[PDB]
Amino acid sequence: KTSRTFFYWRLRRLLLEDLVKKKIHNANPELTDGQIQAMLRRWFVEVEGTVKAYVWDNNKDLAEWLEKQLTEEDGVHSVIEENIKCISRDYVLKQIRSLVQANPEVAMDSIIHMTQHISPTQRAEVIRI
Amino acid sequence: LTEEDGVHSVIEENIKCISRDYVLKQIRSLVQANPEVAMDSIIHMTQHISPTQRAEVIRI
Amino acid sequence: HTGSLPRIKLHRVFHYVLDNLVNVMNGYCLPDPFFSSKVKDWVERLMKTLRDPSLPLLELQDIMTSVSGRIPPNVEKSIKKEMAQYASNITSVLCQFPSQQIANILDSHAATLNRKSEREVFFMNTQSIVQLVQRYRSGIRGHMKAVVMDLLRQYLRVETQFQNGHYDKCVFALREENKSDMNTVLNYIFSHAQVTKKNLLVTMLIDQLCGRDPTLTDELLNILTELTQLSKTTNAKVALRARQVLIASHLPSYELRHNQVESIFLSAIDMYGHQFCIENLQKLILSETSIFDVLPNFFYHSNQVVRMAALEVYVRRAYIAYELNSVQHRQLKD
Amino acid sequence: RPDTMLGVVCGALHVADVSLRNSVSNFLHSLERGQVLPAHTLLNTVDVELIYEGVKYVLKVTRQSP
Amino acid sequence: LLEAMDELEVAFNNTNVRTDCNHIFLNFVPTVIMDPSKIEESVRSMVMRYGSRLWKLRVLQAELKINIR
Amino acid sequence: IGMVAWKMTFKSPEYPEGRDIIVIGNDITYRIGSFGPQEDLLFLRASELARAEGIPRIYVSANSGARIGLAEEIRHMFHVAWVDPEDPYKGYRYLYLTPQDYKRVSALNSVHCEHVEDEGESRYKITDIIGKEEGIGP
Amino acid sequence: LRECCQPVLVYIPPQAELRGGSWVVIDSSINPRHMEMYADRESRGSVLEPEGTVEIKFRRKDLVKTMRR
Amino acid sequence: GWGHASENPKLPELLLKNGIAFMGPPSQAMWALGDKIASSIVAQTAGIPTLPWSGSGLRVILNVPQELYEKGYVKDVDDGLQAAEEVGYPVMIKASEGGGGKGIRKVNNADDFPNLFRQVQAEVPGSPIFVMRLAKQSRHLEVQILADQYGNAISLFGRDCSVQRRHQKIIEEAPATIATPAVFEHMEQCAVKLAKM
Repeated sequence: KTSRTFFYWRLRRLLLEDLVKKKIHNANPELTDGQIQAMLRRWFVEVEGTVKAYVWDNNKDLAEWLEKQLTEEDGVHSVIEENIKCISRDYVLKQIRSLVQANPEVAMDSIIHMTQHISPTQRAEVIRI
Repeated sequence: LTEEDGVHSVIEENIKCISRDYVLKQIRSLVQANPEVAMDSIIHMTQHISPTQRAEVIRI
Repeated sequence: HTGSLPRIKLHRVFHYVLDNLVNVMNGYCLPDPFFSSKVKDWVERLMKTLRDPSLPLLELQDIMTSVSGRIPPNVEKSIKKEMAQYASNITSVLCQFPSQQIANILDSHAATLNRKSEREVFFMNTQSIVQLVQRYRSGIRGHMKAVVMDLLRQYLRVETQFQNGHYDKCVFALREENKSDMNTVLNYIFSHAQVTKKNLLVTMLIDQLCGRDPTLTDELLNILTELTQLSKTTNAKVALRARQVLIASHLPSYELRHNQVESIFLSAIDMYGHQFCIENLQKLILSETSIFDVLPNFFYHSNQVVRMAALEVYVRRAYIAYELNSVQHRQLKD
Repeated sequence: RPDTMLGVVCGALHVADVSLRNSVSNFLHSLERGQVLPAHTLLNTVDVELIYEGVKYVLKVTRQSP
Repeated sequence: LLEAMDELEVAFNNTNVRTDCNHIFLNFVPTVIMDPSKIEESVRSMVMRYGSRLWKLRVLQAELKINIR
Repeated sequence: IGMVAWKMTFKSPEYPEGRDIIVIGNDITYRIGSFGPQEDLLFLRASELARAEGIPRIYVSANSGARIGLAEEIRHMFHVAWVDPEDPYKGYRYLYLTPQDYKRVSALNSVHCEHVEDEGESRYKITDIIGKEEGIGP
Repeated sequence: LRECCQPVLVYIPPQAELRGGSWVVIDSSINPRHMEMYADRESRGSVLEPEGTVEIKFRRKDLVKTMRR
Repeated sequence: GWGHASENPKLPELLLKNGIAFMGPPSQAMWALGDKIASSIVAQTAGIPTLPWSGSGLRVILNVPQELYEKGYVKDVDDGLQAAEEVGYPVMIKASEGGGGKGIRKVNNADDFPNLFRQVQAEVPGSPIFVMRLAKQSRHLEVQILADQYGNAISLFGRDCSVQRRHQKIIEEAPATIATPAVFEHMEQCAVKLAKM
């Protein structure tokens, strides 16, 4: 009798988690199906306060909630948006670091072009280090 | 195909070169989306022939 | 008649100093000027010690010591290895928390266990570890932003509902914000008494932060972009200080601009007897940028040219008014 | 019996708590009923003047944190 | 202005005489490019935001310069 | 468990320097070669290593499919709540355990019951049979 | 079914049944990331339809034993 | 008596449902008054002050509704860590069905909290958990109440149970000479109001 009401929100919610993990996975393709979930649960539980974790088992409420984080642009809700970029930066960061480790000869020529615009103070920072 | 770990042909050097060349463009390309990583990348990037390599940037 | 009395873990040094600070910085009241001494030790130790990656070892120690048991060992032996090799790889330049790695391993055993509700011992094991990383998943760094970002908004929430029109009519909105109880009201009423003291002090949080902000973060700049709007006599410098933040993103305010004059100057200057930076000398004297901060600091730097160059521009930057018909550097006794 | 400076200190905090007792009790009047009290009455800053042996004990007591 | 007015607040506190023709002198020594009359509105908005405060401060005289072209 | 697997290396005419295969097989003497969790798990997981290198998987199939079973602890103690015990053909409502007897499996996650009074006797209606034997379920 | 990339919630409605191969081939295990299963008060699922479970579990013992106790 | 079913509200429930008397409050009153969360809500319903907890302000023959009741407890470890921060450390993790010092853990910092919550779970499994502010060292006083089935509830005198060693009540005293005469008239009536209500 009431399974439909339940199932609608449930199916739609299965999708949002799937939808966002593809976005994180898009942010970093090497990521496994499983670990993204923990990150998601943690990002879910973290943003709303660890206190709002329990809400996760309510299909309907999260449907309403996830969209506001994703949908409300340039608020204080663009947290996950900032967060997914970090993994993208981290995965990207790993590649730049990794390629010279794998390919140190590329470093010298890569840096001159890579370093070619940054602030002059930052040019100063390379000299200090 | 048959001589594994043998002597390579002219193009074989080239094929490694495109592969080597292609990885190099990615770091260049990678900074384009995220140029802020460039600067911090240098300390990490320099681990090869480092004192000469730091010098080359200063000359330029 | 008179009397004076001299009369008086790193895991806690972070947290403890902060707990003292949130009572300090909720708006308790500052007794004297002398406070302005107290915060520098607190806050440089904090900012510097919050970057310091020897905190997480004690933070992964301390939760995981009191929850060493009740644990599924597959996930535990993997994670407990990697704290050990958080510890081995510490003091590296490129050490970040292995959040997904520790998280994923648990999700190896969440992949098989987590579908079953068999899990309330496990719940406190699949939560307690994800909560360790939850302080620190985006490193000390997203969080060290977030936390200072939260507390600044803490100052704000209390003090924004408080004043919107005038104190008297507004207190009924305060009365009505917490109609049921008034204990929350008491910390509220108590907090806003020393706002004017508080207001300079907000700058402190941002001040050493902003010391190396200059390209920080939009979600933050959003919160920051709120700050320029502050519309009251007392909070008008502070409001304007957002602008000081908003500009230094261009033109910075720390040792890097000490480096910038160092950089430009040593690079620009000929460092032969010619020393022809006349355009830059007039650029010093027709400088959009103010160049009295460090340039005076350097015309007595250890570098004989920087003596010479910086020194004569300082002369010239003094006497921009008068007419100079001769200026020769001499180099005497030695 | 006490040690003078503890005496002076705990003195200060005895007088303080008492001064504080008033300030606390003054809060409970105005806010329970809803009177919009002026900040000052809550008294962190306390001034205790305690003359022992004619030579005065000079004190202030400021509530610094709950 | 607030820092100054804090100092000058101390000036009230320290000694009171009913000061009368208080002066603010600002020398902008850089050389920007702009027009004069929206600048005049700019200084209007500036001085106006503090109203009674000026009368407490007893502000009667103010000079700035700013080089323009 | 009812499944065995090995890695094999041999030199063959087609691969004179050598080739690898995986051989998996049921043992029809062990549970008519049925597929218990251990049989499924060795086979699956053995293949997982095989697949990593892209190399072939050989399976010897002689079996009775997935493992089947019932909870032994209950067989010797379930009771039938007959419409009338003195005549079974008047139908039964449910199966049950006496309360002392229930109070023993109850600690052990064997069945789920609720206490009930019915037809004079006090019964523990079996709602789910969980089964101490691992491997006989979905 | 292995290639599905978005949520699948499976529900066995009342008085229906799904057995052995049909259950095996639609279990959520192939893609736990994306499959989910739901059951009605009136649903059922097993390795084997009744004759074959029974065929194994309808040896001498079960008829006599069940009457005997 | 104490322990076992002395705090199990089902005992008078089934006994009353079966016409068997219970020499103690009935099921409804025992849960709504024996359980600290529910009792604090009842105390709040009676207008009696309670120490700061997740359910300050809550109120509604009485029944504590799950929606009102659900604010006083911390459904999981996640809900607990948040509750502890508002009041400010040190806090107490307390099993709401715990009697005689059963199901109680002291928390000094957020890092120790998860296990202390886990200890309470292991100590009292199935019982909801709440977090409350640990008051400063004060006097712990008790009022002995006696109420009939018609609305008459009285005060006699009190007992001091401030004196504890390793969570055991060690010394008791009767009367409470410490309180001010004016304060004592109010204290007798409040204890009586809660029972009568």
